[PDB]
Amino acid sequence: KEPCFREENANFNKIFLPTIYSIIFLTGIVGNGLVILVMGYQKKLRSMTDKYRLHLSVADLLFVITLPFWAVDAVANWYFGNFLCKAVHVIYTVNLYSSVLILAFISLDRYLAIVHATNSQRPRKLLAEKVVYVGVWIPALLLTIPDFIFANVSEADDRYICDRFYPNDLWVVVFQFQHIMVGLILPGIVILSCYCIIISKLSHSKGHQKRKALKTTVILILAFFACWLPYYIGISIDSFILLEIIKQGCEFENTVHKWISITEALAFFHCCLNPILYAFL
Amino acid sequence: KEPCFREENANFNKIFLPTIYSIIFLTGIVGNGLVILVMGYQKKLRSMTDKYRLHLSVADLLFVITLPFWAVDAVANWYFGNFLCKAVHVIYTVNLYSSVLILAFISLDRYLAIVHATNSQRPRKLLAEKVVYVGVWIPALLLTIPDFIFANVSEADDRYICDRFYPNDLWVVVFQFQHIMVGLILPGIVILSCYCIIISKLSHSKGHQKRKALKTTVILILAFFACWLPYYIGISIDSFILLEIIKQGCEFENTVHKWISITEALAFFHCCLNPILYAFL
Amino acid sequence: EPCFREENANFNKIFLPTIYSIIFLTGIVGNGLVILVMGYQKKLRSMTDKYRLHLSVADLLFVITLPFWAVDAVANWYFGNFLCKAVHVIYTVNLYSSVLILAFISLDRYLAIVHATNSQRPRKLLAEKVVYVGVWIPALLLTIPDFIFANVSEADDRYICDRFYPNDLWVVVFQFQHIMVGLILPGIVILSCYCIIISKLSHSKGHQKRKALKTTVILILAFFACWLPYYIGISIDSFILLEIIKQGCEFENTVHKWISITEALAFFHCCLNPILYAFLG
Amino acid sequence: KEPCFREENANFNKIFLPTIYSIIFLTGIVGNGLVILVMGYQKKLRSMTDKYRLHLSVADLLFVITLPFWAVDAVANWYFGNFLCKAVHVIYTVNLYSSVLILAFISLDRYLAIVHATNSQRPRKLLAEKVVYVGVWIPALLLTIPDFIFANVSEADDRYICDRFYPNDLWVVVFQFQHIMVGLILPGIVILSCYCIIISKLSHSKGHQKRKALKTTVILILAFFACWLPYYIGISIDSFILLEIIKQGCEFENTVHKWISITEALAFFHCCLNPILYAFL
Amino acid sequence: NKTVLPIMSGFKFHSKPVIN
Repeated sequence: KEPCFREENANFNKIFLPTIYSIIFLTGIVGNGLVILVMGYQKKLRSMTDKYRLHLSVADLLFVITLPFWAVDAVANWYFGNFLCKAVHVIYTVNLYSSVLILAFISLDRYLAIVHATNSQRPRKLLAEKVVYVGVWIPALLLTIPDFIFANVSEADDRYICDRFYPNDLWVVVFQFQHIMVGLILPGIVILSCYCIIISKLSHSKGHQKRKALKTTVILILAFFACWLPYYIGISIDSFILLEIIKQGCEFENTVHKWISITEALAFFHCCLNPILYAFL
Repeated sequence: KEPCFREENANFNKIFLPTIYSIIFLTGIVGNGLVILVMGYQKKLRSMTDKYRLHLSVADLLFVITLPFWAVDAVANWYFGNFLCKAVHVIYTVNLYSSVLILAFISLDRYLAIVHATNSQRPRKLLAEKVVYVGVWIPALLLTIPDFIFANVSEADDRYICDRFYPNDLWVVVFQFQHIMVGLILPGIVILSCYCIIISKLSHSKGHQKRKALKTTVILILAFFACWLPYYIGISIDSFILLEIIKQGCEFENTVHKWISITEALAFFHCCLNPILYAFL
Repeated sequence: EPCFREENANFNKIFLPTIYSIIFLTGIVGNGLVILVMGYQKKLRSMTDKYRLHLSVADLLFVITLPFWAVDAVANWYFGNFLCKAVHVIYTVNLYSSVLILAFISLDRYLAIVHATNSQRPRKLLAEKVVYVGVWIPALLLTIPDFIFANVSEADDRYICDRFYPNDLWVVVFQFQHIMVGLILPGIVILSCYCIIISKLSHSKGHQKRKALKTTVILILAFFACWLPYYIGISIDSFILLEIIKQGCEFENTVHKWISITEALAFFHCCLNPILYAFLG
Repeated sequence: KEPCFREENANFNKIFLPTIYSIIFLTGIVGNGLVILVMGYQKKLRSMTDKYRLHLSVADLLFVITLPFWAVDAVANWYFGNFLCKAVHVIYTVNLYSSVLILAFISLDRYLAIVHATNSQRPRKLLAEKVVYVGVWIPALLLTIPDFIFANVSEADDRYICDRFYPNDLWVVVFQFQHIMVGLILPGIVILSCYCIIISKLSHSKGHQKRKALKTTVILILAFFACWLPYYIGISIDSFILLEIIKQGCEFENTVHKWISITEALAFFHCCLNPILYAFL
Repeated sequence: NKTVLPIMSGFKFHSKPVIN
């Protein structure tokens, strides 16, 4: 029973990670700068969906502006220290939770606007103005406390690798399962339930035009979930080969740990697609 | 002569099968639940084709319910016992025959609707109301008694793999040929003959708009057969590997057995196909 | 360096029958429907549809014995010398006839666009009489060295059916004639004719009524984009056989794999005329 | 620090460089000859963008003319001597800088047309007639002096390859850095900045119809930079794998040296891209 | 004299012997 079987090459990952990271960084910085410059300063926005899209673009801007540190971590290793590694990880965790709770808020606003078409114009205004801050941004900052006290840089063979470090594997599986839950299970079922009531109450309409604004929102939701799903499958399988269940593969561990990196780089495209939807209709 | 040079599935198969299965299961649950909840409870169906598509969505939802068992069997090995393996296999075989028999009924309905446009109004309601159950669901239930009696789990090195086990390879060959015939040859010939007839009789119209509803049906049938075609080619080559008809090697047999699993995962898209055709027009 | 070895990949013994069966199915339905719609019920109106009927006839002739290539990709040629000669001779006559039909399509478009006033007799003359003696008769007289030289080998392995030549120079001159008949001279004719078409159409920008050029442009561009990398591969193989590219036997194996895979992918021009007929593109 | 094993190109590159080069050469010479014959001989230009697009097509045609020398260098090794190698590298550098400088001038012209829409018509004619030549071409021929004096053919062991040769790696690093700046950074910041004032001043209008004349320009600029971005990433990583900042094996820069060649082939589609944007609108 | 399959010289499966 060999414990590790650690790989050494990582050939194509170190050349495909920074290209994808630079493409996401450039398109995200351009699109989020344009979106913020148009509906944060010129006040172009009209509907309550655009306020949450502005919040989503703020979170995507924050993640994209720190993404070149991930590109340098792909090519070289971390030469910046403990504080920059902590800042990168807290910004990534804040964006990763903030996008999915903002999307849950968008789906809840769409449910309230579709089925409560008479008595819900002031709760939608309150949702867009006051309660959304403690709805998404306060839990996003609250959920990265163990990231704040747990992300250090170790002393490997002149490496200085930046990653969150844990005293044992039980904390690794516990926080991986927590990330899986808060990222896919609860807000995913909230979005799915709200869209189920939307589709159930939308069939009674006699060909109304109000479903045309639902298409952009459902494209954004489907694109976000289809981007983030292979990463969630990879870390679910990683947390399952942990606790000595799928231990029979030692090359399988390297395969999962390469799959997680590759589809994490591909799942960072969710910052790219929000202004891509704004370029089209 | 010796076939015992057995090679297990690769780790990339063990990481790509569950992602495809989970994506297909999620979109199948969402789309088939929405289709059933709209046109089986709210009475939204207007055309006679939509009853058949409701039946197809029912069969696809029934398969998609048991699909996470296939995802678990892709990740780890089967731990659920005899009864759940039997139920999963009988539901898979029922859905696999029922979808293609339902699509053959759709093509027959299209031919009998457009070619016999003056007389066939009562036969269309009769075909989609009464004899459709003994047309598709009764043969799909009758083609499952060997699936009920032949599927169990083996006694491996604490693995317990759920698969259909046979006393000899001749039964495997004749069942693969029966599945090839029932899935591609006879309903393919029926669909092809009906479609050649309605295309040959559609040129006599004076540029009518009756072929506008034909496009969704022919796109659904063409995409279904394009999904299921390379799996049928792979299992036909694997059937001809036996009976000593083609003898090329054992690494070839491993390649075909890998191709079968990958193409079966890619060909499970037929549950996703009907709600994607419903979301578009 | 003992000699030059021969080896076919195990993935190319399953993927190539899949591609051959897919192309055979879509070719048989598309060309059967095109023949039964235009050449039987007299639906064709424009002057290029006679050429598309001839192209679909040659396409049907190639598609109906594409299953022999599908069997040969995975099995050995146990059909005979007659079937090997027949498959090769109609593959050659289809591959030259389709090229000559596309050249005649470009010539008819040049005669219709540039000589818009005084060309109604020679367009009809090109449509009925001289098309046979300029497309089929050169193609039938250009495939009698395919009739003589092609044979089935009596080697103890794989029983290969191929165009068998006495020395290696005959392969070179036949591949160069293949390139100069399939790509170079008809490409020069088509390019010159379409250059004159656009040069005389830019002088007539004041009226825009006709857009029958788009269908023929899309068909010709898709045909040449399909057939280009096979011509690149056989040109590289022909220059290998001159002992110019002395870069090893592994290069001559990669080239022979590329040629086979690209020929299978370049058989996809069978679904080019009826796909463009269905799409009206 | 002496790898010296950067050869043999794995032979899939030796089959994939010439196919890509021949495809891009054929469609580039067709599209650029068509664009030149339409808009330089018959005066079909109507807008101020079309003069710079004519200059871009001239530069792309000049590169595409000697692209078959790159194809021959892909298949075989260089046989044309020293002067043809110098001319090929000189006009490759001329096109490689002139296309980006043309795109920067197009973006500056769009900024002058959109933001200064009232008092900038004679500066637009000055930017389109007189100062454009010394803007784009004079830096393009002036930046080829190291290409003129540093591109030679090595008197080698029967290969005689054509590449620019340098006495030390510091000149290689500083010229790759100069390539990075002049090809991505300074025109990139100029284009992104001017498009930022374009987007900032566009939203003040009441939904004007001047926006659809900018869609073709942003598609051209975004597709050009998306083509050239992974090559710039690869040469930046290659400039860092020279000198001594990063060092992670002898196989990493063997992967980079394949990535650079493959992506340099795939990034020559910008000559193919410009007349494709003229085929559509 | 090293040898190969003798008259296998065609469009596909073509080889070439090495002379001494």
